[PDB]
Amino acid sequence: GLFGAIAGFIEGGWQGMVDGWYGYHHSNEQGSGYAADKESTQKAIDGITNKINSIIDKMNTQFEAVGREFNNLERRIENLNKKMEDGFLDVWTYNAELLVLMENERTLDFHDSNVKNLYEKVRLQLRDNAKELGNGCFEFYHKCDNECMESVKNGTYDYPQYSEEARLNREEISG
Amino acid sequence: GLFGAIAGFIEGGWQGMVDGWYGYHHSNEQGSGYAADKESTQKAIDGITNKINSIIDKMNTQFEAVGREFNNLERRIENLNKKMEDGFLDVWTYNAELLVLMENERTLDFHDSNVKNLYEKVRLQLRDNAKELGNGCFEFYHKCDNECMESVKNGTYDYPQYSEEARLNREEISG
Amino acid sequence: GLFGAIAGFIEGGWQGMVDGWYGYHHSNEQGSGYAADKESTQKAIDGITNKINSIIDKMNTQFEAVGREFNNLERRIENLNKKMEDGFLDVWTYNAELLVLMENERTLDFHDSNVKNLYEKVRLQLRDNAKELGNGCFEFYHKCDNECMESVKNGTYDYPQYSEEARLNREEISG
Amino acid sequence: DPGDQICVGYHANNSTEQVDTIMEKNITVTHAQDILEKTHNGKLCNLNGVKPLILKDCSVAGWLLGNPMCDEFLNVSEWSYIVEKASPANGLCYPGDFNDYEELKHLLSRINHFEKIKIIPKSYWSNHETSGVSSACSYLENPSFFRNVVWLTKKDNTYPPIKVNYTNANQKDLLVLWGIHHPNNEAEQKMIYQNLNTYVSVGTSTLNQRLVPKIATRSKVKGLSGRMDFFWTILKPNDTINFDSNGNFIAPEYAYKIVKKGDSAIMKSELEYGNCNTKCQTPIGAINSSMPFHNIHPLTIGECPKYVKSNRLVLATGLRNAP
Amino acid sequence: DPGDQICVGYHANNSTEQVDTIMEKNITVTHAQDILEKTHNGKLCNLNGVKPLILKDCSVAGWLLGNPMCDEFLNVSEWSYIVEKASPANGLCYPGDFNDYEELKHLLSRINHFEKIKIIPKSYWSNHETSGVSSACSYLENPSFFRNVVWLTKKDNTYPPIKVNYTNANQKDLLVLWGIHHPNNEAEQKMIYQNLNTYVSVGTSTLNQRLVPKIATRSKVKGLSGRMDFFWTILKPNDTINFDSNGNFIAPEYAYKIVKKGDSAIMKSELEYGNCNTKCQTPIGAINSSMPFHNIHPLTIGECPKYVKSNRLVLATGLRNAP
Amino acid sequence: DPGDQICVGYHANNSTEQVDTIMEKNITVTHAQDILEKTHNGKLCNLNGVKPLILKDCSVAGWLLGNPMCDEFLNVSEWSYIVEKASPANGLCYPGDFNDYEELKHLLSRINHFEKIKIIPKSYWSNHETSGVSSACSYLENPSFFRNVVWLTKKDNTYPPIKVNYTNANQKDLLVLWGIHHPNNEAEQKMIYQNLNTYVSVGTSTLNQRLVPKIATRSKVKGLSGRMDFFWTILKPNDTINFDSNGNFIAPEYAYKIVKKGDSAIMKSELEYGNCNTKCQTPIGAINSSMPFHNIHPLTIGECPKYVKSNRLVLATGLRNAP
Ligand SMILES: *[C@@H]1O[C@H](CO)[C@@H](O)[C@H](O)[C@H]1NC(C)=O
Ligand SMILES: *[C@@H]1O[C@H](CO)[C@@H](O)[C@H](O)[C@H]1NC(C)=O
Ligand SMILES: *[C@@H]1O[C@H](CO)[C@@H](O)[C@H](O)[C@H]1NC(C)=O
Ligand SMILES: *[C@@H]1O[C@H](CO)[C@@H](O)[C@H](O)[C@H]1NC(C)=O
Ligand SMILES: *[C@@H]1O[C@H](CO)[C@@H](O)[C@H](O)[C@H]1NC(C)=O
Ligand SMILES: *[C@@H]1O[C@H](CO)[C@@H](O)[C@H](O)[C@H]1NC(C)=O
Ligand SMILES: *[C@@H]1O[C@H](CO)[C@@H](O)[C@H](O)[C@H]1NC(C)=O
Ligand SMILES: *[C@@H]1O[C@H](CO)[C@@H](O)[C@H](O)[C@H]1NC(C)=O
Ligand SMILES: *[C@@H]1O[C@H](CO)[C@@H](O)[C@H](O)[C@H]1NC(C)=O
Repeated sequence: GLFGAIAGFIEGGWQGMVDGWYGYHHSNEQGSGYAADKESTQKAIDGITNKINSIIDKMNTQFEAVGREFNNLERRIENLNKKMEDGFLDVWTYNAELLVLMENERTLDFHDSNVKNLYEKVRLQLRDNAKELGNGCFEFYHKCDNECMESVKNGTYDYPQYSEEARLNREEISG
Repeated sequence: GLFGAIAGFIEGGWQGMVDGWYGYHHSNEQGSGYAADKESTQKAIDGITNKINSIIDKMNTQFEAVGREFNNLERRIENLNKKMEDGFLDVWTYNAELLVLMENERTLDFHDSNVKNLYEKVRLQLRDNAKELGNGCFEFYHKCDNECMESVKNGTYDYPQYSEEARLNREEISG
Repeated sequence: GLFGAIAGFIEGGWQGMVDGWYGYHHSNEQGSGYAADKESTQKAIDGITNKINSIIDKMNTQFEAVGREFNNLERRIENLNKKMEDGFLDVWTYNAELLVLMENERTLDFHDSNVKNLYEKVRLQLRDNAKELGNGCFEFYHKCDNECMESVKNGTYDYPQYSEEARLNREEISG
Repeated sequence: DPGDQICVGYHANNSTEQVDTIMEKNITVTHAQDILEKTHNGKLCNLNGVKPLILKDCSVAGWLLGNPMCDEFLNVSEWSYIVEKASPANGLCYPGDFNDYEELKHLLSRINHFEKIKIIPKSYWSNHETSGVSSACSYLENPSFFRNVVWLTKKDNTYPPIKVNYTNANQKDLLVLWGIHHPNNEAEQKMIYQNLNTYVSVGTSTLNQRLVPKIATRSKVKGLSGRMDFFWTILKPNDTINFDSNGNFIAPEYAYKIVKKGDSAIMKSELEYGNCNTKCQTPIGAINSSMPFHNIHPLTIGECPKYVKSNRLVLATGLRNAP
Repeated sequence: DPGDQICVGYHANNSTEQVDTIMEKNITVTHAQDILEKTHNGKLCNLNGVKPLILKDCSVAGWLLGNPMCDEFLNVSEWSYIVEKASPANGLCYPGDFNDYEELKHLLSRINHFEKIKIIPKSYWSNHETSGVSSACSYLENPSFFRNVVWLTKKDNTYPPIKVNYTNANQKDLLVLWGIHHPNNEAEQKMIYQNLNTYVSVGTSTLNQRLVPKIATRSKVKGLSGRMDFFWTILKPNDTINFDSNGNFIAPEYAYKIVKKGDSAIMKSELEYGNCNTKCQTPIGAINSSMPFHNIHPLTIGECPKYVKSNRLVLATGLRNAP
Repeated sequence: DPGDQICVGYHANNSTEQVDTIMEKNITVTHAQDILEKTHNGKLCNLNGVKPLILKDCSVAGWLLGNPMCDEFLNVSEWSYIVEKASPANGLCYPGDFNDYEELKHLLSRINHFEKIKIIPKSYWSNHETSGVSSACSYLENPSFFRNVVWLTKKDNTYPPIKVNYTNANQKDLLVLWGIHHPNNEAEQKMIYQNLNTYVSVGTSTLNQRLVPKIATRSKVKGLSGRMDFFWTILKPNDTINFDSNGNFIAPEYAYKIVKKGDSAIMKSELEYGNCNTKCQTPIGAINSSMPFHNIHPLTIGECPKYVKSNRLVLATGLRNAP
């Protein structure tokens, strides 16, 4: 991992999630649930998709071979012709094999960056109102539930609304 | 964003800043001000500039076409000649279009990494003497002003000099 | 640095470490010691090594020149032959010089990502039981020593075993 | 005591799909897209609407000149492409050379519609014999000759000077072929043509050719020691071809109207006709694919993917799938 | 209560500039650099100091041999490059072929300074007529001939064997041209040259040529049925060219001293002279640019950027500019 | 009060090694691997087991035809590659041309084992002289001739028509060479060959050649004004070559059996033999390397790295080494 997220501090992935590539798993007083982020998973579909089409488009024009005949006193030009055609075929074989290798790697790290960007988005909202266990998960100091969930997600998260409750629960452990 | 900074947790940029690419905006008891970092913005000029010149230099030697004539019983070599010249032109058109695409992307993410590297540099200094609001901004627990500003910036930041004052203001909210 | 670690917040490296690329330096009540991580340094050897071999393999088949002779009324084909051979030589010279430049950069940033991924792995374990000084180093609130060291490293780190002791030392400074 | 939780995580499945990277091979992944086409129908199909010309055991020369072992092709008209064997057995039945043969074949790969027309009927040759014939160009074990060109020999015991022309009154380029015969000695020369020192002349608005037989002792080919050299030109609309000869002239009877030019190819293949249809043909099989790349053969015709030499090309689309 | 603040942020402006990426197109940006040059002056200019040779309606052959429709070019000396039309109308005024023409044109693209010199004056031909002439090579509706080569015909009623040489007493390679005439029949042959079976021989230290007229009946071109074939060689310093002939010889009068070799080109263009200056010329216009790339035409001469087929090439320099 | 600590850091050393990047040059690094080979032994070595053929001051033609200045090479048999100078001085000692010379040289670069064999002994020529000789092909200041072909001249005062054949009773392709002489005038013609209007004919199963001497006045080369033209063919197993001539025939005596085909090359180099061994040879020196790339010369033979034009290629392996 180039970003430490996937197979880093969120070791293992979720067979449970099916709706998409990146998402959440909550746990409240109501119950459980895997939930796939949509806004992030979609911009990763739009990206990877534009990638495949541009890989293909930059390959739509490249060298095409055509059969030629040469007689037995034209060995020199014949060979020149063989070299030229093998030459371009080797050049475009290098070009495609390398493009795929280079973008394959960028694709994986792109995912790793998307996971870390989602985690950080949650973390930067909650702040002191919860604890980072270091496993891709936060323990809420205050109480969160099946509409407090849909608040961190869509970014619509009124922090002062829960700010005070958490502060006492937090310091209760100390004193 | 590959680094979550630009259009991530520092959503929106500053029309106000003009002196450079990356900088600050303070707010003290004196007043306000946008201030562009110089040391970071310059090493991003030196970088992007060395990029353009090396893109150009690796292109200074490439295939050049020259007109040839062939008579009407030389259709085979004529065609070989047409293929060879279209071939190299297509190869260098692929090469330049792809180089630009690949480096364009690296250039944008380079900026995103520069912004996050600046933010983190500030954060790692201040530590507990201030609060990260999660917007690319820090609320000072203690009091900072128009020379306490020029201390976090140039890295010359005497932490113990303000260490104690903040600790009380911080705990005053709890108890 | 694309990742802010190397020559970022861990300014300067260690002449002391010899066993490997990435590691630690502890300081307990017993004594001192540089210690190289093995699991991370090895997966960086396996990576960089697979890189060199694949750079070489994608180059194992490319254009080879062969001498041809042409008489004095064959200047046209002679020139076509000169152009074709210079053409491929220039193409593979571009290809190798650019591959090296592009991967060289990725190699350096790969290291920078490996250092930051190691730091974060330690940080995410310790949490509140220690303090991040912002220099690539943690000050232990509780007491750690020559077997508490080999616990953070191999990931085998019983957090509750030291959890309580630190909490008092931490709050002793405040109250 | 433990309370509420929110996790951040990422998709996983039961995929064995693998992709490659510069720093690590065989990385297992959730989703991947293969982009290399690796299969063909092993058949020679029509190309869109149009049937190829499949020359079987004939060569282009055997076809155009009308080798008796090729009467099947006496009347081809429209083809999408041409298939010829590596080493076809029926070509120049009478031994010799076809001048500028490869240039002609190349021309031929830009043409897909021939209309054979009679240019000079045998009835014209009132004072020469038209029945020159040979065992090397035999049909059913009795001696014959090229169906398209005619071997003139002396009538009675005289071979009068020939002087015939043809004007291209069409709006299509015309392919005309002719030839000359090289005898083995002066006796043989006199026995066939009476006249002893001969020439063949051919003129158009651009061609100005003079040929002369070359006596010499040669090794036998198909039992024969004589030789025949063939030539071709393109006669443009409203131009006139002129032949003069006093012996050894192998005259044209039929010529070929070029009615349609298009893209085409002469492919080398041992395969037969497959009675099938495609949009993309290679010498070893047709391709039916939306892949952007293929690796089956570099010589293709039609709307095709790009040939690469790779045995494998697959892009990662999804993410690292942990065990 | 709220206190002091420090923000971390990034530049923005009012830029509509866009750049492209593999994963996303048309990304709006603060700063970008265009690197593709897309404009030319549509003119054929001088190249640095030097004026091109613009052949107008003449071909290289018409120029070198001295077609009467080309007297304008009788005396060119120094050029930067050559411009010729796609299909120039004034070439070989008398119909026929120019042997190894493309090889000569290729040679010619390495040369930029000719000095025409008189090699064999008409005054030499005391026992032959020099006034061979024709309507196809006419000037003002009265029959003329190539200004640079001379049509020898019989004087009185005899054509004595010709045997003249020229020694290259210069230090510069010499381009000499000559030709032979193909009559339509023996009467015509006798009427022009008296002698009936003729040859032209040409020898240097490396050339050993023997030519012979070829009678044949040909279609008319410019009303004419006869033909003239032309040849050229490079005579090196201190070598001697030797011509022998007993008829049909089209002799050289002028030859061309190669005084300077340099890079040059023969460009195909319908344009006229533009009376302007440049450092980089294409067949459709000159280029004035510091861009590293251009996309106007692949055939250029001078100090030029690199040709690519792209319609757009712009590097991001700045960062993503949010709305 | 301060307590326990754990640091996270990274390796460093005393390395001056530098590598390059697109955004920054000359970046100092801890570990780097050079991959460009930049040295050669400046010698022409054997290639694996096998000694090259080093032609010294002879050309391929001089060797094959047996120029007296080349007796050293009369008997070469097996070579790994061929070295020839840019401008060898000993080639065609008698002036003239070698027909299709470059095609022959190209053939020759696919061959590495010749066995010279006597095809027609001088003893055969009982009614012709075999002692045609010249000062231009002299040995020790007394006139000689090519060791491998024979200059037939009239015996007594008659030159009878020649008619000899050779059948290829081997299982190896056979290289045969022959030639014709161009005299300066009819007197000279009669003095050497008696017969005045001559021809050389050569026929195989595929070749049908007729040559005729060409009189002409030519400039002197090596004092001589006459010329000799040489020709070659490949005679296949079980085929027969047939020569007829009534004068000017330069007959084959020896011919070359092709016993082994392999990869080989004709390299241009002024160097001498180096008495050394290698697996990879260039015209300026051998290469001993495991590097994947080299930059010494593009024309190599053997198991070699890849040629690039770069003066430097080094991959970063380690990390940025801070001062
Ligand atoms: C990668 O997987 C393929 C398919 O199983 C296998 O043939 C190959 O050996 C693997 N790579 C390595 C390095 O073993
Ligand atoms: C063709 O030949 C006939 C006589 O054989 C002649 O009258 C006629 O004019 C010729 N046609 C042309 C176009 O020369
Ligand atoms: C080509 O493949 C498609 C499947 O994508 C199939 O439906 C079609 O019938 C195939 N064409 C032929 C000619 O077999
Ligand atoms: C990108 O912008 C250009 C210029 O306005 C436009 O022509 C093109 O359609 C845009 N791209 C897409 C995918 O619409
Ligand atoms: C040129 O010809 C003259 C006589 O026509 C002759 O005397 C002279 O030697 C010749 N020059 C050469 C170089 O042969
Ligand atoms: C080329 O462009 C420059 C502007 O960069 C201009 O000053 C100069 O006059 C131009 N040259 C010509 C010949 O017009
Ligand atoms: C990089 O180092 C080399 C070797 O010392 C030196 O020649 C070159 O000038 C350096 N690069 C620059 C930009 O100075
Ligand atoms: C070779 O020549 C002899 C007589 O010179 C003849 O008898 C023999 O048949 C010839 N060989 C061939 C293969 O023609
Ligand atoms: C080639 O180099 C190796 C060192 O890697 C050396 O041992 C060997 O002797 C060299 N070969 C020759 C022929 O000098």
